[PDB]
Amino acid sequence: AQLTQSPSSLSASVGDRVTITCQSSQSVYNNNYLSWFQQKPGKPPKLLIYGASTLTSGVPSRFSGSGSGTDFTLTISSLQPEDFATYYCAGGYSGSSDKYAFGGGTKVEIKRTVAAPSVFIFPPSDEQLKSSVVCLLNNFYPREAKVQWKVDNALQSGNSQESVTEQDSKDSTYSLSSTLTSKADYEKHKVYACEVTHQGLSSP
Amino acid sequence: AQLTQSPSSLSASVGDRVTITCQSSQSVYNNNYLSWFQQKPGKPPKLLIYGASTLTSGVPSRFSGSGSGTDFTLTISSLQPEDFATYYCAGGYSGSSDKYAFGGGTKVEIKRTVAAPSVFIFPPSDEQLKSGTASVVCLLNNFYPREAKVQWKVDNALQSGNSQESVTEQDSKDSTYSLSSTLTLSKADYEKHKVYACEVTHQGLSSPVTKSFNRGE
Amino acid sequence: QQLVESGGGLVQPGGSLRLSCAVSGFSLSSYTVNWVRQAPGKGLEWIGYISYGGSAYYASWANGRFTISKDSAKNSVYLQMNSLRAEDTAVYFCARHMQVGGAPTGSMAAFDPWGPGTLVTVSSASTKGPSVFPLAPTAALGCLVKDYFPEPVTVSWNSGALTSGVHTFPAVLQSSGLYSLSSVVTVPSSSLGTQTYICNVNHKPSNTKVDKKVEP
Amino acid sequence: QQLVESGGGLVQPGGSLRLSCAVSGFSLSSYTVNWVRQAPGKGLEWIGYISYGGSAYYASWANGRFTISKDSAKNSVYLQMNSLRAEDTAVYFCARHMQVGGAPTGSMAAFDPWGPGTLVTVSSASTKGPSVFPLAPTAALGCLVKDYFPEPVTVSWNSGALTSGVHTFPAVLQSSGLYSLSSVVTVPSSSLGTQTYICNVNHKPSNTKVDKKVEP
Amino acid sequence: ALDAAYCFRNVQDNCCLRPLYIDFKRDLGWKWIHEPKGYNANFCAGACPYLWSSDTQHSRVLSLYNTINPEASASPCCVSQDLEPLTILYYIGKTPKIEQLSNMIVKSCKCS
Amino acid sequence: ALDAAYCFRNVQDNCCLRPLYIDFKRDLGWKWIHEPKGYNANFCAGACPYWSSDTQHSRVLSLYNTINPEASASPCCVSQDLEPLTILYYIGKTPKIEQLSNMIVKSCKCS
Repeated sequence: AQLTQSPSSLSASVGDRVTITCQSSQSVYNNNYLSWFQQKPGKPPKLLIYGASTLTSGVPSRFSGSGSGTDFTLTISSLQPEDFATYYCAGGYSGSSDKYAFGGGTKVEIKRTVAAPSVFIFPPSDEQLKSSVVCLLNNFYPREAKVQWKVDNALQSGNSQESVTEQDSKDSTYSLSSTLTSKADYEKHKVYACEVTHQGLSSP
Repeated sequence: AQLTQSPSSLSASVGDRVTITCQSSQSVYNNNYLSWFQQKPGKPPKLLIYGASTLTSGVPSRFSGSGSGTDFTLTISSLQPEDFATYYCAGGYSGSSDKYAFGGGTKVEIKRTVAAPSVFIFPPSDEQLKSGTASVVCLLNNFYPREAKVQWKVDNALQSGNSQESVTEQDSKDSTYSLSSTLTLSKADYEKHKVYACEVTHQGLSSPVTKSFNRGE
Repeated sequence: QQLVESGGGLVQPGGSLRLSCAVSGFSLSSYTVNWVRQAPGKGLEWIGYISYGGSAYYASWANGRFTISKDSAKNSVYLQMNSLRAEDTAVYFCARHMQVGGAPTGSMAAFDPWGPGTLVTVSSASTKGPSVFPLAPTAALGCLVKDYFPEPVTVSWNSGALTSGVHTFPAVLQSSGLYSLSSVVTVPSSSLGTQTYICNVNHKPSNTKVDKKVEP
Repeated sequence: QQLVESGGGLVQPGGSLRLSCAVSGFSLSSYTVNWVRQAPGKGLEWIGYISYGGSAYYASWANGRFTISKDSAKNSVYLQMNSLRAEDTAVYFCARHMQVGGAPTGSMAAFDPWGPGTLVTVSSASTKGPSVFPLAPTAALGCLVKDYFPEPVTVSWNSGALTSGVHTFPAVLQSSGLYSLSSVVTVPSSSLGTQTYICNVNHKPSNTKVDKKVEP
Repeated sequence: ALDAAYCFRNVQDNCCLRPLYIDFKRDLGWKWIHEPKGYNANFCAGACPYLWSSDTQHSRVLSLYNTINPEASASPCCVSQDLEPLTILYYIGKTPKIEQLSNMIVKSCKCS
Repeated sequence: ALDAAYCFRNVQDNCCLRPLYIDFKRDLGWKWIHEPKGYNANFCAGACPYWSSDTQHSRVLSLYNTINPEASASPCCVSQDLEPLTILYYIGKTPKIEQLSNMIVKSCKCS
């Protein structure tokens, strides 16, 4: 027995109401052995709702479980900034294998008034040189940005590494970082600058 | 529950009879639960005798065990160079812990006519020179007894604290040894010196034997 | 009521590993314990449980690769996996059942409490360790933690006593085969120098604990 | 009637190891299987066993740090040790009781067959592969395996065709904390050029398999 | 003795009687019972250390043997000893009828 | 039925009877039996997978563990039917001969 979750990803606004549907290939024992879990990144799953509809004490009422047999939904009522998370359903079964089974997850991302990245250039230490410079965009929305480096007025599609935060639980803002690392070519070059094509900002 | 076998070490001549003893802190279960095993280096032990006296298939009639209660003996009527090995004894016991136990060992080494070492001396290869360090190897091949002195001399001057030796376990067939003395130097300190000599003193040599070379063949 | 996982690290492809959940506030003869894993950036996956009554059941895809066991005197439950393929790189949690077993009413597929997770890296590979170079200057600064293996690596900032503006980035797998990350902090444009802005990276699979001073 | 232990190798103190012993040619429900271990250069010590009837007994000093167990369906016997120590560095042997158990006559403290053993090193040091250098000139030659940890290395000559006249020395621990070893061979003054000679060295822990070729 | 009288009030990890309730309909599919909807079958589980539970002559001799002989045989595990029937009520038509199922309740455990 | 006839024929790793002879003086310290000197006592041992359904309880548990998501006990290979053994002793200078009950195990069950 497997069980499928919809939708895989979704974005909504503070105050809005969201529905996630779990759906079981095979009936779950007693028709109500289905639970729902919150998972923040880098944490264990929190338990929201057991028995398809009961709410864990101290878990807030804006979460509600409905459904039975094979179709279940979780409903978040007044979406919060601290409700960004990935959301999983577990179900219990009969048989001598796969007594329990999770769903694929649903990442819920909060929608935000478009915001401006605070951009920062950082040059290397006299620590690493005796054997790399970074561009950092801080506290912005939406997530998507395009970064192009320059050293002595040459772009280069060579330092293909960037990484971005996970939505902050109070602002739903972000933070991207792009890497400029082989000291061979670095030694001569002198002027280092960054320019970022975002939307919350008029021109790069 | 502990076993103690004497002696610890032993050398004897081909054809001689040798006997080993095991001593038990308490009686073994049914007064005859004691085996003997023979281990040659790097291989697992080989059970020879069980039930204190019963021999096993594959095992010459030269070995024989006897004894009972707490006092046991293993006996090789007529030693042979294949027999170089550590011989262990094993006992079984009552109690709810320490069901079996091994004694400490008896290393048996074979004695033979002396034989002078064939000495060779290898210089550091081209590969290693292309790094930090260099290694000079002196090889004494096929010799008895283990007593042998190896001294390095560079431009005739004697070295100390920068070499190390390792010697092979006795040969199962001829009962000889082999030693390898490796001297370790820094490529810089290697270059400064010209004559690299390995001086071997062994009792099968009337006078010491020197083998040497010069960097750049 | 707590569950602390341990036993985890890097392991050679094809080898074996045994992890141990240390259970504290409850008795293992009333509560089942489950093992669920999740690959990096993937969903959770129920591998199986050891029940209050001593029965172990497994997911259908386990195929006898995993064995779950318990000891109530030792207060622990064990997940023993052998023949580790690359796939099985993941975080592993032990999760308790919410309710005692054998009661007229069940647990309703509910797991509670959970364990923090322990990462398990299946790879040939070779433990390395992170170098730590600063990134110096309301303004902001950062530390860069470069070339280490395997995951993961902590970063605090001034003895973890500063918790504002910190954004420890996801780790990224360089072209070499190692990992690197950065962590930056916004801070008032003034008083840098009056306060001592310090980051305390800490890798564990190599027992590294750098405390890299960062100033102008 | 054959046993092969596996799962040995490098693990640091306090950690846990599970060694396994694959059995074949006899049934784990008829024969009691023991674990014997040997410190480098010291005598054999009996850890304990798992009996034909399924009962685990240990030696006094194990103090519950080792659990010996079996799985008859997977054909194997397990010895797992927690919180490992340096004095636990040893070759670990899988030794079978000689006779089937329960009959009027027992095994009489006899063990046979035995397994090749597998080396367990406990240390904080990191696996380094070996540098392989040529020892080149009836005359002799060989190979210098240098700088490697932990043990062992397998040095064979020309795929094991050349066997008579070889001496693989015991490894020596250098002051650097790595080991060194040489292996040598004696050949006719005719053969140099008639045949060529190359050593196959194999340092399993770094999966280093080298074939070097000797020459004047 | 390893009965409900002792094991359900006291916390123990050694071999004891363990509570277990079995709903006929949902936990067995035994739709043919009208009453009761389920029942307390229980089970036996936990460790068997030194002198915890005696069994027959044979258990005593096995444990003595296992101590006195170097090659111990089998080690004991936790099982039922005293079972008890359960009377259930079903219907043919509107007609009630009573059957006593034997050995349905575990009332005590042992080590064997 | 896991009795002496089935289990000895085919040495199985699943639950079974298993032969174990026992000498009174040598293995239990019972010096007072004049005769016999030992006897095949036997024991029960082997894997029990998901049940020997002799007694309705073990059936109920076997099934419960299938249909319920949270299974209960696991089975275990244990003695089932025990038969006495006839001894002989003379602590009293005259021949005695009792039957010693529950000394041999003749069958085994998973339970």
